[PDB]
Amino acid sequence: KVVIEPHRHAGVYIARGKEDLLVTKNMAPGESVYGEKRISVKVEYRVWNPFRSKLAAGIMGGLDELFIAPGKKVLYLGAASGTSVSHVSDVVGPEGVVYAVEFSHRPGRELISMAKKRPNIIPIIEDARHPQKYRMLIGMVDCVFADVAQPDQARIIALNSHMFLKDQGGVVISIKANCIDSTVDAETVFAREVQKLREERIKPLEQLTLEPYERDHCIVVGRYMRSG
Amino acid sequence: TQDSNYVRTLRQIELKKLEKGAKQLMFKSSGNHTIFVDSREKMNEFTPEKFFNTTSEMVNRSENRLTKDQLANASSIMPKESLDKKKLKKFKQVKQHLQRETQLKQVQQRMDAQRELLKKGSKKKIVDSSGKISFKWKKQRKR
Amino acid sequence: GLAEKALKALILQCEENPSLKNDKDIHIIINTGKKMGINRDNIPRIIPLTKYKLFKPRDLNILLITKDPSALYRETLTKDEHTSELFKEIISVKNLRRRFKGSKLTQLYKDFDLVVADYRVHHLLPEVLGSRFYHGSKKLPYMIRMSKEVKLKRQQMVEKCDPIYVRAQLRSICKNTSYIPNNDNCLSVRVGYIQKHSIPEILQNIQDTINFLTDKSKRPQGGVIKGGIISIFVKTSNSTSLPIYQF
Amino acid sequence: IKTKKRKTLKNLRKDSVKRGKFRVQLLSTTQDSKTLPPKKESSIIRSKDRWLNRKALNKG
Amino acid sequence: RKYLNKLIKRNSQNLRSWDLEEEVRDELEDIQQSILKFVKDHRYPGLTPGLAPVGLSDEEDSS
RNA sequence: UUGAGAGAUACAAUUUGGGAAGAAAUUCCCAGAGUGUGUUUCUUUUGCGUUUAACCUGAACAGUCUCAUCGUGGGCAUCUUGCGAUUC
Repeated sequence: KVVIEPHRHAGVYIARGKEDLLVTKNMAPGESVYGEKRISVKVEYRVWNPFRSKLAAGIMGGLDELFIAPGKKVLYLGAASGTSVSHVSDVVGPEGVVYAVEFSHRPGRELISMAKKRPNIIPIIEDARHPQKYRMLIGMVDCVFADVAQPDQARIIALNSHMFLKDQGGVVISIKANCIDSTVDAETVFAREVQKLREERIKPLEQLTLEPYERDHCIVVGRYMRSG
Repeated sequence: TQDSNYVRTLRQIELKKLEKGAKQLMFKSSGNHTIFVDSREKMNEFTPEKFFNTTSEMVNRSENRLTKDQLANASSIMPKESLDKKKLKKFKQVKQHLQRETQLKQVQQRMDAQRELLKKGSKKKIVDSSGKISFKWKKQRKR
Repeated sequence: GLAEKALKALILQCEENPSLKNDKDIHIIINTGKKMGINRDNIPRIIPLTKYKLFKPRDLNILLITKDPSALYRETLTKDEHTSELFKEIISVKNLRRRFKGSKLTQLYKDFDLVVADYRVHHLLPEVLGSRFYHGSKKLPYMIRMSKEVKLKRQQMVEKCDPIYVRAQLRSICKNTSYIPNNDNCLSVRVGYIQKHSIPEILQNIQDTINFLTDKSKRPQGGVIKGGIISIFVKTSNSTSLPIYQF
Repeated sequence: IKTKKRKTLKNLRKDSVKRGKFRVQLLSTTQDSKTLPPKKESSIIRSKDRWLNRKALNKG
Repeated sequence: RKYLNKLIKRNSQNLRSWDLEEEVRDELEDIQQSILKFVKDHRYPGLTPGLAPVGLSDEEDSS
């Protein structure tokens, strides 16, 4: 009744049924996080909403080289409520793991409850701005996702670039223009940001605006290249 | 007051069904899609096909870009006339629901102002010169 | 050419026959196969001629019938230079029902040539007019939107007029002709005068009429033919049928 | 003629070709970015100097 | 070669027919935008056939 | 009817790159790109004329008493035929 279609990236499936949908192979079946539904074909499959998940806005926004895969290790700076990060745990499946970090304590309790259920997420509940307090427990991540509304994204991501990035690695930042500056134009603020990362050794590749989901958010996909 | 209650109840009903619709739905994206490179000759020589190594329609699709090597509907019953009909049916249902919601909230607001027009204070009737009828209360704090 | 020979036969028999001189028009009657849908009211819908005109507003005597007060109607239509010489007489409905009774109505029919009334009073018009005008279908009054302005729901209607627009509307309805929609298969339509133009004008007339009535578009007026047109007979009111175009 | 070759100076100088839906601009040179402080803001400096030499004071 | 591209093209046909639409997707564009954002009368219907669709030539011309 | 620039274009011709038929020369699917005039949208400049403009604010509806609401009756069907809205 519903058929699947695999995506460019692993773990990502487009479900062609009564309506097309973005779905991921579940880790554990019959258990909800934020009241989403399900679909099976037996294999159990979990939706994302491109509204409530920014990376979901990326995948159906279309990004060529996302540096996620099953058997790897990803960093997630900004996992409030744990939704997209539990979903990223889903897409890296059993073998890979994610290190999520967070600072505000209400999504702190929410994410640590999802950590009680799901194993592949390992949570760090600190302010991101001093990475010594988690270089005691994290070692040599592969890829990095950064959705933090603070304006010094370049400083904090360059800090985690010098500390944990795998060489020739993959990094994805999200940018909210109406949070960093809130007066001027989107591509302008974006060019300034990627100038910052270029001076901070991160070689970008592409960026993309999330128009019919978000209000002037974009995402920048780049690499860490010959750098320490 | 009971009338305002009933209309409010049906308005929330339609709102929640619209939200469950928007949650179960799926749209398509169209944003600024930039790509960096290092040479201006290689830039002028860039071709999306010769970068993604996919087909015509796979290039032109953005929500799904699988390479040809990764490519390496029959159960779906009449996709020419039926499944597009059902997609359009779901989206038209959601549009209908939104329009219904707007109508309901309009009637609820008019009824709510009329219900507040009955309590207390000193009222004053103005005609907004576009042709609107409305009120304005005197500067008078109630006890 | 068989059509043209038959038309020659009709006009020469019209010359010889004593009764046939005393009626002076030509009607094309069509028999199709199927019965038509819309019920027969008495709103004569118009049909255009493309190459050949028929009649002139500066040639016929005209009656206009108004809304009630008719004051600005009469004075403006009388005084403003595009309709000063056009209408023989303007009159309102209430004034008409007061003024003419019985034999006076018949005298009206004997005297005036073509009648047009406002659209907003056509629906009531034949009741004061009776059925002496409504014998058959010749002198059926038309309907004309006077002010070029449309009444929306829940808004007071604006009164105005323009001699410009009404003169164009009369020149259209007097240049080209009109038919009546029925339910039964057979129908009739007046086409042309025996002296005002000639046989090629009549054949071109018939071609444009059957083309406009066969065309699928313009549906409120021109999509009147359902099924196939079997045959066309040319006849006067008192002549006989001449058959053309039988298949 | 030479007007269109002025525009082709713009053509050889420009850095953005659109390919329908997509768009490609390239990375500015390291020595430029490192050994120049970046360019000024036309709109802001124009605004401030317009506010200085407005017509409301009869300068000149 | 042509065969490899043929297997590819078969796959492309499958994907294309699953996904694509023409004017239906345009109607969907209408619905999606609005979701993510002639002489008649009101009371007299006999007028709209009974009228005369007047001609601008029959207006501007003076016979 | 002072300049500059950016974008959407319509048509006219021009032209890159993948698939597909091609003995071949050539042709068809697609994603395009530039040029000519025309249709503009917006940013900006230049001169000339001008010093207010617009909205609010206090004791700002009301003895020809005002206003809300429910009801009763009448015209307007030659039409404001009246929406849980306000026909008069």
